[PDB]
Amino acid sequence: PMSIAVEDMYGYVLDTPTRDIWPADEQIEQKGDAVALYDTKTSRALGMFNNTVRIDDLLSPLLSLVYRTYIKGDTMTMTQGSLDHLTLCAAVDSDITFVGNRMIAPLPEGYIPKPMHRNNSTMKMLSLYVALKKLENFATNSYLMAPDTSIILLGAEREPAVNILRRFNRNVSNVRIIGMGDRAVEPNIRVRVPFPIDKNISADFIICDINSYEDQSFESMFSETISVVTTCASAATRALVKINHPSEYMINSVIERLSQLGGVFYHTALLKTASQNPYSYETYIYITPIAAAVRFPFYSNSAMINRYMTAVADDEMPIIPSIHTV
Amino acid sequence: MWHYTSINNDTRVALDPKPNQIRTITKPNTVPQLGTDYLYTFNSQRRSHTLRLLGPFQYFNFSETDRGHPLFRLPLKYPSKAIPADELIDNLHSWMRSVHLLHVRSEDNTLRYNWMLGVYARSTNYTTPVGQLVVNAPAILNYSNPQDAFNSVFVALGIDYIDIPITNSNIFDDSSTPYNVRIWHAPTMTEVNHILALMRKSTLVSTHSSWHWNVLHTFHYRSESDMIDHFAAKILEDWRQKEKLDKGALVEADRVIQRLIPLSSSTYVQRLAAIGALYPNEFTENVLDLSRLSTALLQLSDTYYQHANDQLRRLYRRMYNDSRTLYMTQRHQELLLAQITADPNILLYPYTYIFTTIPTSMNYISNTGQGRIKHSLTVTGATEHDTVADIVLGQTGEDVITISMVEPMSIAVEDMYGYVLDTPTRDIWPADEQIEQKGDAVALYDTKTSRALGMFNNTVRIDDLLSPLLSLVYRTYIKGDTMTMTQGSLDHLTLCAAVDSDITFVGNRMIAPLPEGYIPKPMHRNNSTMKMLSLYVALKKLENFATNSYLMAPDTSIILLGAEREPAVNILRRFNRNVSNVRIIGMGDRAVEPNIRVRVPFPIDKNISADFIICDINSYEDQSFESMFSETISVVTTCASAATRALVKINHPSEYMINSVIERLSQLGGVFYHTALLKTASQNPYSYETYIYITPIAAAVRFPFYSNSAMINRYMTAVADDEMPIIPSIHTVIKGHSNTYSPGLFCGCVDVQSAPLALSQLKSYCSEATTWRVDSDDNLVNIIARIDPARIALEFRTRSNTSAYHEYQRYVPNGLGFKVRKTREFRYMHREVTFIHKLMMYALIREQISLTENMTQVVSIGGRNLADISVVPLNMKYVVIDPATRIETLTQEKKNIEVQSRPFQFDAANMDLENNSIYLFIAVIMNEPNGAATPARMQMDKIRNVATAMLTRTNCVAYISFYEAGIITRLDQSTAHKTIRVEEGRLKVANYVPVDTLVEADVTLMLRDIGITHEIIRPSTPELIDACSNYGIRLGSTGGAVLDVFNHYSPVIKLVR
Amino acid sequence: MWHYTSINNDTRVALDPKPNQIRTITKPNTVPQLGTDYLYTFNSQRRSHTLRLLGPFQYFNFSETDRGHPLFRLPLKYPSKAIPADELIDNLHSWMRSVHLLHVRSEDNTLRYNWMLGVYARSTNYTTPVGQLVVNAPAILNYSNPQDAFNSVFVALGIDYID
Amino acid sequence: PVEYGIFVQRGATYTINAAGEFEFSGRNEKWDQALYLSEHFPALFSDVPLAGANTIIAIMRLFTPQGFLRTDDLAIAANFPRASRNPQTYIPYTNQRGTVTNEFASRFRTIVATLANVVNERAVQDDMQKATRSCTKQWLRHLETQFDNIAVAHTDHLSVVYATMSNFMLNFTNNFSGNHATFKPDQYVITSPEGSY
Amino acid sequence: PVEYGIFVQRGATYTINAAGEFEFSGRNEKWDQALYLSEHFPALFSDVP
Amino acid sequence: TVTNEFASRFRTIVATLANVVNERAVQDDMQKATRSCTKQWLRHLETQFD
Ligand SMILES: Nc1nc2c(ncn2[C@@H]2O[C@H](COP(=O)(O)OP(=O)(O)OP(=O)(O)O)[C@@H](O)[C@H]2O)c(=O)[nH]1
Ligand SMILES: Nc1nc2c(ncn2[C@@H]2O[C@H](COP(=O)(O)OP(=O)(O)OP(=O)(O)O)[C@@H](O)[C@H]2O)c(=O)[nH]1
Repeated sequence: PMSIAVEDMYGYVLDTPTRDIWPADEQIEQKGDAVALYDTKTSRALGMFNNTVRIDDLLSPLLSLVYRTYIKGDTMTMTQGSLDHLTLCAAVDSDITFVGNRMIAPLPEGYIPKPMHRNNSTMKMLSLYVALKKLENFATNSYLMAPDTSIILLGAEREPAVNILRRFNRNVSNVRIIGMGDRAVEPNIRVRVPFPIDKNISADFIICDINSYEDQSFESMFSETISVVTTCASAATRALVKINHPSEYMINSVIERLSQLGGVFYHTALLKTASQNPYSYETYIYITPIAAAVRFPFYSNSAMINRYMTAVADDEMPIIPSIHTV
Repeated sequence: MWHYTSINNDTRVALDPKPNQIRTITKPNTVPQLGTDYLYTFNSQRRSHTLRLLGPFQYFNFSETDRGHPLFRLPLKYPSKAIPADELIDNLHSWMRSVHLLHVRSEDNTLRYNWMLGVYARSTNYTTPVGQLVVNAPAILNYSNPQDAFNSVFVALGIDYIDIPITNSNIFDDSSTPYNVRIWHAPTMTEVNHILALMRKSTLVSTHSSWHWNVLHTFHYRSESDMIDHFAAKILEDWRQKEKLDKGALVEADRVIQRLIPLSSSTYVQRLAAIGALYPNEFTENVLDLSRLSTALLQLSDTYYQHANDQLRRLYRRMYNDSRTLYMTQRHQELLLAQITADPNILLYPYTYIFTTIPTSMNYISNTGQGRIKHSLTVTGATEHDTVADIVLGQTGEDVITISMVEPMSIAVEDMYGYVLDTPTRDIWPADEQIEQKGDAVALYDTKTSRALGMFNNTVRIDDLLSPLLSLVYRTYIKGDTMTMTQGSLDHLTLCAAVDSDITFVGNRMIAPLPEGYIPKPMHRNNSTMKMLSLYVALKKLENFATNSYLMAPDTSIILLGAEREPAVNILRRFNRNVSNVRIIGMGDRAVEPNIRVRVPFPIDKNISADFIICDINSYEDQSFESMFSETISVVTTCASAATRALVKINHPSEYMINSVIERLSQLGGVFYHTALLKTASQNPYSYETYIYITPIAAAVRFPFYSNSAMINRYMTAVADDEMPIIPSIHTVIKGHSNTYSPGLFCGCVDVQSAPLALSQLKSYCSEATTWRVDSDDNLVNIIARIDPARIALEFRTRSNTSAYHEYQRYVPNGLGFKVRKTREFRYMHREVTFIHKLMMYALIREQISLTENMTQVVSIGGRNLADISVVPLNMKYVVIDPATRIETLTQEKKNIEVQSRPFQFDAANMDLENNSIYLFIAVIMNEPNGAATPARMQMDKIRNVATAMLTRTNCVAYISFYEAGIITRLDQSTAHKTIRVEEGRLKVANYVPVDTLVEADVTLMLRDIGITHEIIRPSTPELIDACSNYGIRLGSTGGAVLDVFNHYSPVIKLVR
Repeated sequence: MWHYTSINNDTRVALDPKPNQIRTITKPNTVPQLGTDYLYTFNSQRRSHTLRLLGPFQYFNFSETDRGHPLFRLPLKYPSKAIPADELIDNLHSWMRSVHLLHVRSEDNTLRYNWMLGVYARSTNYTTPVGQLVVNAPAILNYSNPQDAFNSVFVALGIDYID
Repeated sequence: PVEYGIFVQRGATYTINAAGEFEFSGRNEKWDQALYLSEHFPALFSDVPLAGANTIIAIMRLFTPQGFLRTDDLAIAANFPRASRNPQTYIPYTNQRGTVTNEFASRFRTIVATLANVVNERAVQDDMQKATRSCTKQWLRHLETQFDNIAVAHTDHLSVVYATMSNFMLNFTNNFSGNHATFKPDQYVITSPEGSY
Repeated sequence: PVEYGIFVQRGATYTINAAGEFEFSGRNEKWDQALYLSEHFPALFSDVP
Repeated sequence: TVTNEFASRFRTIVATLANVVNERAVQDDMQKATRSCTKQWLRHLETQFD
């Protein structure tokens, strides 16, 4: 299990685009490498590590301690909107009022609220929320929605993250925090990709975390994720959409579709948060229109892309950690 | 990521201590700790005490002497609170120290103590032959090879088996154990095969695919239900294990398959085992209720077979009949082959069948935890319907779901104190205009206003809208939760509104805690109270605007007027309690002391005076218009002479009335007063009554008079209605693709199996339908579904009827939600003001589009997600031109839509506008296709280009909405800003970048130099009431205030040819 | 603003639970809460304890056995302060869990349990002819049409009325 | 009376549904032995805890059997007729040789301790003279001694007589599983398609 | 009782039209042998489901 | 019913009178024997009534 400081799990890195053009002859090779990587799937070893080193279990000892200090009354002082505050909201399933600007309200006697139930993708969602507040400003100390501003998390089973975000912004007036996606429970609306044509989502922030359909033709996953990116981009001034298969072809074609959607290129960046599962090759993309005309809109030989692209299907069944006795 | 990878290890053999640790396994020196030695929880709302031991002690047969220990009588010392930790600890410690397992200590490193057999011998006081064996030879518990740990005992005893009881993992649950394990002699595979064959002869017996200690053991159940509970818990563990095996994760589980095999079982166990190998469930991270698991898995089974393809059905039946066989995927068997090649001696369940191909069945959603599902029904799906039968919805109890008329507000505290104000525009008031305006006024008064507008005005009362908010402020106060706020702050005034008591401050910020045993009653606010406080705030704000503390200056007086103003005056007084010398008089008819009772006209002798006035007097209900006129004029004159800063209500804000008020003030004070048409957020949202803020100023006012004002327009446009207002129906039958439904809801319930059909038919009328089941026991799914006209406008363009019915089937039975608690829904839901306004535009345009002749098509430009579709009549073809929209060609073909996923080209030459078409640029020109705000000059260029393109065309019509500049100067004055506010001179509609506004005079100027005929138009009151009554929407508190100004200053440009 | 506009609905028929909810109408698992399950107030300066049940329980004929429950002797434990919330809650909870209305559960979506008649049969320990009717045929409380909910009982009993 | 009112408001009987849960009748009524072959059970023996009825539940816990469920192994080896697919018998008490103290007798001591504080609570409720109270207590102590005397005869001798008789040829039915809450006999019938079973 | 209420709601007696279809009274009323010679039949024996 | 409600009512009445007579007897320092005898008489009334 991890042994990090509280703020340390909210961090993110981002690979900015490098190349100024995307020649069709390059598109052929990149598309071929993409379809080839998709049809054969990624490395079995990388998948084994990706599934064994889950982030939720990695952060469990940390979050539980934040919970255990709270119910025993040990915690009582932190800034509102601070990462310790959001982590407390992540840890405990209860409303957390403040008495004064810094003191936390002591629990009523005989009352110990249950730990918040975080599913695996939750910490990543909070991490991307923080990431979106940060990309908005970067000088920020208080990660808290501006009053009368809305965020809309997407993806299956996003309920805990939305409840955490809501309790975190409880003191902020007029903050919509909608969820969507398949298998959604109320408050989160249940929907499926492609979104119904009538549906009209809109927000000042978007965080798509939708998974790709597990079994489909590559052209199908392509059209699906392109429709996703288009939806999220039209929906909000500052989207953050997951890419499950970050091939150079996929990400660049996303930039192309955005270019023909908005005329001028969007200011994209390849984000990767610290609350993602460490081995994940899935990578977020931060899309946002800007007044300036982007130079070097496209990606090439990017690190975020490379983690996926270099996971070619493996030649040997992955080694299993033996326990020797003799 | 194909081949399964896992580590196989016997957690049970790992658990068994080496003999040297047995003496100190009781933790004799150190006290037991939570999360290590044990874990305990009390369950509130169910009053249960669950204590689970950890480490070797998780597996323990208590002696009757052990249950005679106090630690087990501890739950008896309660209900109800959780057992105190010090007592649970002292007791558990003393108990653990009490146990002393028999053993021999030994130097050899290879040995493990056989904890199971030693504990079992202890629990029976060594009376059983295994017990007396343990006594005369304690060393027989030590073992190096795990199987010989039991073989040595079986051979010493001559027994073929041993039946070990299993205690409940909770040790406070002293009740009959569901089953018991039976270790068998085995050890060759052949002996196992023999015992498995012989267990077919016995009654309620089961096994795992493989066995701990490599020693065959079977379960023997007291009843079939116990077998069902166990089989279910295991099917769940194997589904959850298979979920992460298929995901390629390394897995440390003891056996590749965690499902039970029914060696001899009831029919239900057979069906459970059948459905457990099919792995129907979709992956889920949600918490499940284990207590009803069996039932869920039974219901799932009942559905799975109920709607599977005939080959899958036969496959299920094959498993059901060959229940003794262990069905498994190929990768499972590859794992078994691996573990056999690793340890050849291992015993695996012999009778297995490998699936040559995994079944292709739909994955089932199965969240059995709390919370209703809010489905977003898609318009079309793979399934095609043909003459589906009507799905009647059963009546539901009020226990399950109440249906209040009007959704209560959910605003922030400050948000209800906001106000907007329309300043006067015209510099003169010609008598010829006075004639027309007076005639329209007397005509509007004699016939009264719209019956629908009056119905909404009376149903969506503000007091009930704000009640949940104010009560919460009260409830936090009496429970002592609140304690810090600024004096004079809106939270302070709201607290004074909420609670009927004096509220002293200890220091500048802390509130004095209530004396013990004393809980003050909630303040009794009548309907007009919040409006009065809102106008008080408004008057403090108009005085200064930079103010943070709304509190009277010392030695300053305010005098509220109107009937029954007592609560507001008491609130204002308690609010200003710390301010020295503040008069806060009330007046009006039906006044109780302190408020003086008086009637209009005021007695001629009477001489009221103050630095502030708030008249809220109602007009006499039945009088000649000249009578109400003279009355309200006398009111305005009185209030104006009485105070330097009046705020007087106008019940009938006709242009004639308000302008004549300005005239009377002009001849009263010589120079014109600085009037403004205020409207607070605490007014009832539909009210056409509007306040006027009067105040003398040193400057000579330019444009004293009003004309075409928004505040006036809300009243003036409420002409007497042509049709009795629609009443929100609650439909029960769900006809298949039948157009006829009056606006309302689809509350009701239906069997879970019929739920996919109901959702698939609901989509014809409802954009979204929420569903849930009260419990795992109930077969019914309750469903609510607002009828959205837009969806009807989409779904009836063609006779085709299709739905995601196959997807909805995946929900049954555990995918539709669960909620034991009562839910309330409303005939009138809240929506954002902007959405309501867009609906007003769509109605304003739809009313006209139905009128115009020979129009082959409607073309929306930049109308994302077919947003404009409500406007287009079902027969006319509908083209969309927005890059953001994405549609399958088969869908547009299905609904007669024609989407062009390209940006609209605003250049005048290449803009190929067709003849006989209706173009729609509603709320699109302000923004670039990527969403960034355009400069206003660019918007002018857009309108110029579409006009020039319209110059050549015949019978073409275009609607081009745009925000007007005037609203900016309005919103700079106003304090309301929940959804609309100025941002560096641009208005920021919520969830959108702020956009530069256009000047209407410059627009009509360029439009008239281009020479194309045009009309500027805005949605009116009838359109508001139409959109609200049709969509089931109620205007919000802040929304009612902002809507008049926001709507009037967002004109549609109706170009025509 | 002339013609009256109203929705007419039988709040009493709406109140009556479907048969499947009757087993859990007692809120057996979760504890009762103010403003939902019940509402209570003490009146200072008059020394009175007013407790009103909510939901279906607002309409309830208590059995003499029901008044033998501690919850009704609670006001007797005072004057004068308000009854402590924990005690009012524990008592009301135990009491509600004590009631068990006779009913038949059923698959049909159209049915409502006839809460009035079932409660009344309980309050009289099923001694009255309506009571023994409810006992031998609990299913007679289920009804789809609200009028037949009483007609079926009047005809089974031969009675012209029930007080 | 109060614990009784709670108990009986839960109902005098219960059934066990397919889920294995006990659904109580919710209705006061006398038992008849007819019901013995029915799906119904006397509720006192449910061993299901009930809030506010604890003393009744405890005094009920006094009735739980102190024996064990033997398999009729010798009768099986002999192929003696046995209607059960897995023949069994409830021997009332286990042999207890090595102990200083007889567990059966100690159980009777706890039962008598419980009844002692029960009778005591009643006697102080009814203002009984101390002499009569002391005499009932003396009687109970005497029962404990007498029981400790005969205990070895039961647990260590009579138990084997039971274990043999369970294997006799004509002792063919399963009589009791040792769990009062749930046990019902299997009910076979001879069944003509013509006449009644 | 419930089947009874339904049955007697259909009617305690019926007659037979010229078409031969049964026509139930819809009324609960005690039978008398005065009726045996009438058009009426007791409805219990109609054998109409 | 297993139990006659009228008889049970008489049991509550006799319970009330029992604690009444008891409070009086302890107020007047009655010998335990006489107290026990009045109580026995009341229990007898309950049986007769049942
Ligand atoms: N009394 C007693 N029972 C034991 C002991 N060890 C294992 N058992 C029982 O043996 C049974 C068979 O093992 P499983 O049911 O497959 O294992 P489990 O304990 O449920 O753990 P999982 O299957 O991994 O969830 C379990 O029901 C245990 O309760 C022991 O040391 N003492
Ligand atoms: N015991 C009992 N009485 C009931 C039940 N339902 C309705 N009543 C009584 O029937 C009577 C007739 O109904 P109303 O008096 O008109 O209705 P209400 O309960 O007073 O409600 P409102 O008239 O809307 O104020 C009321 O006095 C109720 O107390 C019930 O389920 N049980």
